[PDB]
Amino acid sequence: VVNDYITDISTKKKLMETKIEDKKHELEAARAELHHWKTLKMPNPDRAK
Amino acid sequence: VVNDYITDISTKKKLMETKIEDKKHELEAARAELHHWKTLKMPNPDRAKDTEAFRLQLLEDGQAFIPFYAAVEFQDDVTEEQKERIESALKQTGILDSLITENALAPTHDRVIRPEPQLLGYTLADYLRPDLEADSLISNKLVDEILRSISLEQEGAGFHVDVDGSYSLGCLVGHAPNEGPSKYIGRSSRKRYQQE
Amino acid sequence: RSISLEQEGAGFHVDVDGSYSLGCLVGHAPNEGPSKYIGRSSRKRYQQE
Repeated sequence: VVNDYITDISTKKKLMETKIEDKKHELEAARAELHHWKTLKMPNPDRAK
Repeated sequence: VVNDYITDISTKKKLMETKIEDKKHELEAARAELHHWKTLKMPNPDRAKDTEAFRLQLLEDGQAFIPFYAAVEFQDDVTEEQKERIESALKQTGILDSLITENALAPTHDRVIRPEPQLLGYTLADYLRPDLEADSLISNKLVDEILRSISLEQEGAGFHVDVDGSYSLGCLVGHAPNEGPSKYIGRSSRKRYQQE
Repeated sequence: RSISLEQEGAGFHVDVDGSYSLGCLVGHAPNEGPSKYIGRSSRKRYQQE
């Protein structure tokens, strides 16, 4: 019984680590956007490369 | 030791079950996209939500309207490259998705063409032919005149869309970039996007 | 001064309400929110928002 419980807790811990990585990357994308607006020289209308 | 080993193995088993459930979800999403593409009547160029709202309003009210790309087709001898250039220029000008209406409609959040044949210089009528559908309320002659209304040469602040990728409307000159091959003008081109 | 805001016959113009006639074409613009591209105030509002 104790090992069933500890297995469950380990599984949820692993999922928490994975979602921590996910949130780190989402917040890094938000950081990149915030930096871009901080470093905004001017607004760019729709364009092609 | 045996219990610790089995504990770790069971943890990895549960983790793999989570992974397999997620991949089943992704497979279902892919299948949903396949269904959406199968059921779709016809692909459309880029649009704003206001345009879709206006055209739903037109359906509600009952305006005789059709988008340009659905009502036109290239003549066979106009090679695919010229098809791409013309379609790109029309897309930049916004006429590729503009509405041809039997009534002199004034659009709301949309573009409408009207018959004003620019008989001086060449016109898109030289390169394009109508492709109206079975239940189209638009007249073929209207589409032909509108094709004549799209000049291939500019006069002052004139409106023109050349086959070489150059276009203009106003005291201005414009050139189109690459945005993919022709995919909306012509029957085969529309089929190409859905096949992709 | 070259750009007119009233119909030049089968020509080029952009009305005050946002409607426009372009050669044989007549159009009307969609929602785009407060000005963001035109003017220093608009660019600053864009950046800060």
